[PDB]
Amino acid sequence: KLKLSDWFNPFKRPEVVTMTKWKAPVVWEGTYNRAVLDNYYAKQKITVGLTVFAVGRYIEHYLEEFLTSANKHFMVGHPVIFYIMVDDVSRMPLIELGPLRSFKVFKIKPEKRWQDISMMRMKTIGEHIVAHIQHEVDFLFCMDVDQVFQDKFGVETLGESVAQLQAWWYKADPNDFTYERRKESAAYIPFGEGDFYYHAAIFGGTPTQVLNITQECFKGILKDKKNDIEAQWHDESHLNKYFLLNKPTKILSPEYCWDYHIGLPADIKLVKMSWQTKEYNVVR
Ligand SMILES: O=c1ccn([C@@H]2O[C@H](COP(=O)(O)OP(=O)(O)O[C@H]3O[C@H](CO)[C@H](O)[C@H](O)[C@H]3O)[C@@H](O)[C@H]2O)c(=O)[nH]1
Ligand SMILES: OC[C@H]1O[C@@H](O[C@H]2[C@H](O)[C@@H](O)[C@H](O)O[C@@H]2CO)[C@H](O)[C@@H](O)[C@H]1O
Ligand SMILES: [Co+2]
Repeated sequence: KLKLSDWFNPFKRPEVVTMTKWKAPVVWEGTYNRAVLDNYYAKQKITVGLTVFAVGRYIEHYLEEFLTSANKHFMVGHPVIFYIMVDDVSRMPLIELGPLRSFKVFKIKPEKRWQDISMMRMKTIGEHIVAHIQHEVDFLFCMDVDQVFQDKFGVETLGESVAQLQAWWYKADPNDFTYERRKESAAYIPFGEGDFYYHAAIFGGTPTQVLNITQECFKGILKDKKNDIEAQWHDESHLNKYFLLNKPTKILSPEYCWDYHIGLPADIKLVKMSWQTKEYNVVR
């Protein structure tokens, strides 16, 4: 079957981290052979899912740009199902989809606090995995809507459990990571521990692993709320605690989720996806 050597060459990007101590690749531009994987996964006849939430002011502008860019760049060459969660379906925009792309739309009850809106994604994703997604796709990605694909986001990102390196912290010291540091929170990580700071804007895997990711994160969210404490960065704090305990089998470089407000160092060879401008006081 498939072995890492067949498609991944860490030595092509010697100036960055390309392998972990638990044998997972960190996928950087130039390290991967997409054609080998496109052919590998086509033989298997895979379908890839993508969930996205859009609640309130986020619903219209961001969603159109997300979906337009997604149809253009996400897993082209393979069937894809876009799962869209909205609070008012009538505001869902019309986006023409390319061959082998389709979508499903679901109405969700919007939460009061912007933080619960984000954290409740974990419960909702799990419910839909059990109800249908586990039967509809072989791999699943869950993404924030306030970002845009810029180049091919393809099958090189697929794996059992996939994590995203946060662009602002990928070369930082772990003691500087913004983990949750209070021992009272289920997301607690002490200083001196941690491998990477993962971004909650992108994670994925098989429906099985995504279910465990979202279920475990949601249990921690719940246990925290029952002790009147909310983690520093909400679901992202719990996600980082999860991936510390359950190592991801694949990690995506910051090229796959870049913030141009950082600049463009030589590390970032080809951006596949970029942040939208965070406007907490305007869109939120
Ligand atoms: O009013 C809202 C609030 C949230 N969302 C959805 O929830 C996601 C998360 O909200 P942000 O994109 O504003 O969050 P940030 O990227 O700024 O901050 C980070 O921390 C958050 C928790 O504080 C989440 O974990 C988030 O995924 C992570 O990127 C959005 O992308 C969107 O999909 C909405 O649609 N509308
Ligand atoms: O720290 C988690 C948090 O990071 C935000 O990104 C900040 C970053 O924390 C800060 O060091 C840098 O100077 O500015 C970035 C842009 O605001 C993310 O926006 C947020 O989603 C979390 O991931
Ligand atoms: Co976001």
